[PDB]
Amino acid sequence: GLFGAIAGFIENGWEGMVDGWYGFRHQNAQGTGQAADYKSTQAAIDQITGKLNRIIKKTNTEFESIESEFSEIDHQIGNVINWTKDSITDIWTYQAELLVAMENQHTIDMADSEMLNLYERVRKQLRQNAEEDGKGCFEIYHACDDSCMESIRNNTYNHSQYREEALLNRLN
Amino acid sequence: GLFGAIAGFIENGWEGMVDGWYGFRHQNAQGTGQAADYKSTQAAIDQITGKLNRIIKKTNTEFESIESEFSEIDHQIGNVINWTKDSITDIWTYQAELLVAMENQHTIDMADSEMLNLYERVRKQLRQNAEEDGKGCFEIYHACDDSCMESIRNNTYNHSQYREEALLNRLN
Amino acid sequence: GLFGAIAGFIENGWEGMVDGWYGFRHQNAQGTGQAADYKSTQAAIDQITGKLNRIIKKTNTEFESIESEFSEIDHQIGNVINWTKDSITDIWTYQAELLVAMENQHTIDMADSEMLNLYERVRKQLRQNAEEDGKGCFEIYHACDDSCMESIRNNTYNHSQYREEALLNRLN
Amino acid sequence: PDKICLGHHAVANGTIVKTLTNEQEEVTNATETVESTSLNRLCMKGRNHKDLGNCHPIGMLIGTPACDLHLTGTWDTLIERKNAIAYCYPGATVNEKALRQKIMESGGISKINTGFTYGSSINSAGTTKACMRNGGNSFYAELKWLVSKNKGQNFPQTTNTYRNADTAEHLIMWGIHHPSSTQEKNDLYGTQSLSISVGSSTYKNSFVPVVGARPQVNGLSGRIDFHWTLVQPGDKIIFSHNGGLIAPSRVSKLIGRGLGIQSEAPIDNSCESKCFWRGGSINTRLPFQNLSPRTVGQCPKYVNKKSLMLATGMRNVPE
Amino acid sequence: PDKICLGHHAVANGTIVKTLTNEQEEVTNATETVESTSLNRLCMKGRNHKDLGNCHPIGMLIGTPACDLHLTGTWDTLIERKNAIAYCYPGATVNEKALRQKIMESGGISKINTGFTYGSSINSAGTTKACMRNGGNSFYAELKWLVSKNKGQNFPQTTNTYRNADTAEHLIMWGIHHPSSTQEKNDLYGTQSLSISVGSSTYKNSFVPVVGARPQVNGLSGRIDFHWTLVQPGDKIIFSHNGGLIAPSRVSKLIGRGLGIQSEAPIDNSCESKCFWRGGSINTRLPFQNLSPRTVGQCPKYVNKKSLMLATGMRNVPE
Amino acid sequence: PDKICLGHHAVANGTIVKTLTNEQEEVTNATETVESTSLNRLCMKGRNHKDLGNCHPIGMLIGTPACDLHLTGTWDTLIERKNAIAYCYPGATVNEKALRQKIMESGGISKINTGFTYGSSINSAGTTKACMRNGGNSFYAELKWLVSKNKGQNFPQTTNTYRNADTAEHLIMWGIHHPSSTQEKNDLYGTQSLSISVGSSTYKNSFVPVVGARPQVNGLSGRIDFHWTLVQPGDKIIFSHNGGLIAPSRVSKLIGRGLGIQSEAPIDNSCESKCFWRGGSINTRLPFQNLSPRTVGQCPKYVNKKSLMLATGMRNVPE
Ligand SMILES: *[C@@H]1O[C@H](CO)[C@@H](O)[C@H](O)[C@H]1NC(C)=O
Ligand SMILES: *[C@@H]1O[C@H](CO)[C@@H](O)[C@H](O)[C@H]1NC(C)=O
Ligand SMILES: *[C@@H]1O[C@H](CO)[C@@H](O)[C@H](O)[C@H]1NC(C)=O
Repeated sequence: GLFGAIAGFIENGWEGMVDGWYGFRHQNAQGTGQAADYKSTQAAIDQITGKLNRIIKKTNTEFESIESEFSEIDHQIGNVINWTKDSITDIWTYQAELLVAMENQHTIDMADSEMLNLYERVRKQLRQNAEEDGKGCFEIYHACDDSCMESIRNNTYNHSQYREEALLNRLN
Repeated sequence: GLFGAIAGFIENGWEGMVDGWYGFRHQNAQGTGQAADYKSTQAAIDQITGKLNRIIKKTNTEFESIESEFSEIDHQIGNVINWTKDSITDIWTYQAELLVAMENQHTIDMADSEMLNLYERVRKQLRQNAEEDGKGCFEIYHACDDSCMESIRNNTYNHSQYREEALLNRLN
Repeated sequence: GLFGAIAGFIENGWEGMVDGWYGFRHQNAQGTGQAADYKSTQAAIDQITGKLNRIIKKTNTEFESIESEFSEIDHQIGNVINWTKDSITDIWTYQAELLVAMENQHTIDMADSEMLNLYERVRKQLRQNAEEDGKGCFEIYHACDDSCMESIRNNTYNHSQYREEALLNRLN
Repeated sequence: PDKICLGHHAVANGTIVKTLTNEQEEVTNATETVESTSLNRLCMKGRNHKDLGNCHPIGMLIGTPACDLHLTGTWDTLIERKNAIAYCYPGATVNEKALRQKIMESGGISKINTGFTYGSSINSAGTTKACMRNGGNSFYAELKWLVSKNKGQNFPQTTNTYRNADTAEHLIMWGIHHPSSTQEKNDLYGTQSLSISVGSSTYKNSFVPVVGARPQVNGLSGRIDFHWTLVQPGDKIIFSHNGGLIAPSRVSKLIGRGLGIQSEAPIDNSCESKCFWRGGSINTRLPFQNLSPRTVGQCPKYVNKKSLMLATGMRNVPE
Repeated sequence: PDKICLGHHAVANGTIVKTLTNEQEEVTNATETVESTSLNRLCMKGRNHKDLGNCHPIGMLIGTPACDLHLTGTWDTLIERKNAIAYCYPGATVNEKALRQKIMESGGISKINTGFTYGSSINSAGTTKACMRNGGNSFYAELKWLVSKNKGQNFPQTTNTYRNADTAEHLIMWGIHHPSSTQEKNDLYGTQSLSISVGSSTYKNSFVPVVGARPQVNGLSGRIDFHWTLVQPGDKIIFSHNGGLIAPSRVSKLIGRGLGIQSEAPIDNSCESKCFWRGGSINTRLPFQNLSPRTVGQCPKYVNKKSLMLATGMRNVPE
Repeated sequence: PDKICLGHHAVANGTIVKTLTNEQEEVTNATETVESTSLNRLCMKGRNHKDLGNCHPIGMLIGTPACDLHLTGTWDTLIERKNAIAYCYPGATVNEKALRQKIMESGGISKINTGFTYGSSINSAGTTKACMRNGGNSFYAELKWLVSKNKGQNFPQTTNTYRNADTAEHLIMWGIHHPSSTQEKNDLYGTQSLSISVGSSTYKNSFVPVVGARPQVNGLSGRIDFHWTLVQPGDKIIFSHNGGLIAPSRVSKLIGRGLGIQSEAPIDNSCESKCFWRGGSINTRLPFQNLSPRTVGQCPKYVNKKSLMLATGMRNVPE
């Protein structure tokens, strides 16, 4: 896709993650865990809600009848009405088809961009203490306990604390 | 947003930058400074100018009156005219709303992409001589005076000139 | 452009790449190489084909004549027909212009994204064994023979096999 | 080393949607934009409405037997039905489509007496088996079939004048009797040359009864054709006639505006709706519908599509 | 160091397209969305069609000489040509536009005999130099110019009745003769007052021949005006007349539906198409066309644009 | 380490716009796409215009006194005003809407004499109090009220012919007088039954003056109803009458094309415009407008919107 994460470098989704749209899975000495990210999930939901509020809506124009259900119309005017209504129906069918196709494309790519933005945020936090594996994970070159993992998810991880240890392990 | 820079990893804009849309702030031993980037600024402006040239126009189709302002219109044909004109008005109202909504989404995301492209250009220029702080700045691990800062802005910075000094400071 | 690669950090296209849309050139001790990338090429082609399948199409609606080619139409209804037809023509002319302008913008940007996604896939494969030159190339800091180059193109390159050699050469 | 992995959710059963580039794109969730279901019921909650039943709108103005409960009233929504009876005695209204639309656009009918009276040589109480009321021969309630008191004699030269004393325009209707045979014509109106002229400030016309052979409709070959005009405030309309006029005893006043509905569905006062069609009501929040191109009120737009699914989620990439 | 470079293709000669932000964007390839070319022929492959030539659709119902080979038929496509002939004797049809469109919407015409017979006082074989057939005076094939057998004598009071025994509605036509001079009126119908009455269950009307000075059309100041109605299944229509009726010997039944085309382009049975206009056929898969806003069939939408190129490749960045 | 920071501009107070996902999106700058303001004048610079004032277009053809300055001329733009006068003597024109439209699509009017003459027993100079000119009783300038010179005497049978000797179609109008009483009818035309007939190669009709009681309009119970047709190049149109014809002394030729405007706004010869409506001129470069769905010329499209702001900058993220 456009931003290369969803159905891209991230191989697949997680069916187990029912408490959010995007999140973290980790592995440290204490074990493994899963945690959704609220800000990215909310950013995607809010944008989709915005679309629904604009799209799930009808005009306030009041129309009245120009075609008699229980009686014959005039021949000349009846052909004009049929031509006009079919022309209008072709326009609305086309516009609806384009609307939904265009919106679906943007929704899919928007969701992709939020996955990437979370990935980039984490990359930039970890600085020189981790490396990308190419599958959406970061291999962290120092011990990172449940507090340390929490700080990465919380956006309060300070790289300079672990830098000397990380660089020694990275350079070997 | 889509590209993660404007209202993303860059915390906010600079009200003090009045000579361009995107630019640089630096800090070295000599002091601080500010300069706009011409190419990224002009790229964004040119694209918006293109949108305006396309959108700010009317059709050259000549229409004549089918409704009398000052006298009666026939009952049957009059109802058809009101139905048709209101149907045409709903189409144009809907099309105007969608055009501007779609274009505004693209304008915002385009501007975001130009910020990111400038950031990416600088990142690749600096190579192994700098690290990203996560807020849109590059911490440069060598003495970079006004001429050096100018070379980064001019796209004439040669990383290999400072590489040895920077790897000493980055990796010890 | 929107993803910064095509007409961006990649200076120009390759007229000599006739077997695909995206690909690799390389240089090692053994020789100079060139090869198309099938996955990215096909991803772009499939998406363009999908657009063509949607766009190159008509409505199934069958329209009959409401204007006589050879005799006079009625005066009032003739004016209504002319107004309505010209109104419909203005809508379709507008919809056609918008559609193609929008689709063309997306096609160009989608193609840009597939180029960047290939670049990023290679960046993440090479890990700490290569550095970006800023022009779309990766300088590889170990001997990478034809089999090694194939492994990169095949997405089976293992960075840890060459890491020692690469880090010693990178740090000098 | 330790590891932190980034990812996105997925579901077991994803939904297919169409994009600009892909006809079969699987996403985590989607929602319909084209309404397919209709409520087989005229939802009339919050509307002062009038179900006409077997009464035809035009029958309200002339007073057909089926329309006796609908001769006056007020409403914001008027409901017409299939095979509604306008004419008991065979005939038709000139400019009928326009008149029906004016009634279905209105929000009520009021009736005003013409004050038309007739000399003793005229019988103004002509009736027919076609227009039955209370098990006996009758006529259109707002009109009078004027015939000669004595069979065969010349119907007298008569003038009747309605003045609109009101501030709003009034709708006046009258009929012209076209006899089946010369025998019937002479028995009712005499052997004289028949002529009927109608004249106001904004309207002028003349009519002649026409004898001619025709097939029988509900037993009868004769015809009563109706004509109508609008009498402006303060204007008068003068009828001059010597046989053949079916004269109004009252005129109508159309009041305000209302929504005209043509449908076969039954009324329901337990639900409110802003969109109606032949089959019933459309209570959807969705922007489009595929039930019918013929709708009235505040409606979603008609499209030639079974379904258009809007994506409300990312690409579904299951495990 | 060794190196691997990423890149994309380019072409020597790119194509210019328009985007949201740029009027002059070079891409590697593009394709046209607006059809600019037409085939100068009517593509009739897989179509059972009728080219009317110099026969006008109304002439098919009344039987003008030019339409003798087009009095009956079935077709899915009916083609009308410029300057087609409807009337040999001077005149016109009332509600001509509605009638022509009904014929051009049909998928064929069948003819059914009225079975009208006339007494020995009526000469039903009136003819004119205006309606030539094989170098001899003739008349509309589907009607009969009824006149008095004895020159100057009064045309008798006649009744003719047509009953529709079919399950479908039948279109019936008749003419009214309006003589040029009083001496001609008297010769054909007599000195009596002339009157034509026509009545069914769904239609009625009355007509009076009018003598009056007019200019000559095809040498004649007289006129025959045509009238028409639909006789419903089971119903009957009655003609009562005493001089001046041009009576139908047959009625028409329109069958099914077909596509009416008005065009000057020649038939081509080797070409197939769904879309037609005055200048020929539009055989394209493209969504839009700039040939004409007046088309019939299943067509691309008309747009006021010479070209609209859709990009089918990336930005072209040559070396 | 030293540092270089990348950033973008911002403004103290941004503008709110709508996007696909956000109704309250703040950007650095934006511009309006829906025009809200009109010029309250008819911008007539570079146009040969005629402001009709209180002259109705149909009055130009019949020559109502209000139209004496507008009986002939040329123009590319014709301006009609509210409450313009067509009829001084009470009455109406049959097919008036089509006629008004034809005049309002024209680029000028020329007048050609019919040449009709009348015998010594006809008074062709009938005038009326209702049609004042030069402070005296008069009549429609392009017509003649024909009556018997001696009161009570039968109006003589008369036939007049206008031949179109031009190469383009001419438009001919005439009136039929419908008297208020039998006494009036007898005084003007005599006791004979009255009949008017009109015949060309392309048109035929007959008319009968209707005597009937009517309310007074401008103090007159009589009525003059107008009829019209096009006379093709080279054709004759023949009038046969014996009382009741209001005869043409001239016919009209509509010349070329022009833009018809119905407006309440005054003329300004110093500004140009291509788009006009009731309230004046629209000289916007914007694609949409919310002034009126009724416009003429080359106009922005009407939308039901107060404002639609188009972003001309990035997201505003202030300090
Ligand atoms: C790359 O893939 C091709 C095709 O499967 C294969 O022939 C080749 O051996 C592969 N090269 C390496 C180095 O894995
Ligand atoms: C350009 O695009 C069209 C439509 O997709 C295609 O048929 C044509 O072969 C393409 N041209 C090239 C050179 O690939
Ligand atoms: C918006 O841009 C236009 C054109 O550059 C300019 O005239 C206007 O001052 C700008 N608006 C603001 C608030 O600066």
